[PDB]
Amino acid sequence: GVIKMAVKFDRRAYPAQITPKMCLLEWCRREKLAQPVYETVQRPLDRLFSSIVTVAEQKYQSTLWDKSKKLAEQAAAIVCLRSQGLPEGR
RNA sequence: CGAACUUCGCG
RNA sequence: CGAACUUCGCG
Repeated sequence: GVIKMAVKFDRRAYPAQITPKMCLLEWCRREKLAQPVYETVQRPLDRLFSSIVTVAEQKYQSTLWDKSKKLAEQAAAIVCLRSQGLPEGR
């Protein structure tokens, strides 16, 4: 049901002002698809986060956990872009 | 985490 | 929408 990859967003790997979430939003626009929908969840252990992104009725999620909601969403966008072999920026 | 606040970038 | 920046409140 969900496509997963072991990915973590590291801002240092991307030029300033460029993000996987932005790239995905732009790709959906060009492909005339909806708009990504993110469902984010919290861990009571280390106060860790994960996110499931829905694009073209398919769900994507990293196998890894992140320090914040925003970082988890970026990881989910990476899974979506990368699993499709899409640019994702840098 | 959320909200407010300026700056920046794409629609 | 998204990024950086401070502030507030709660957590």
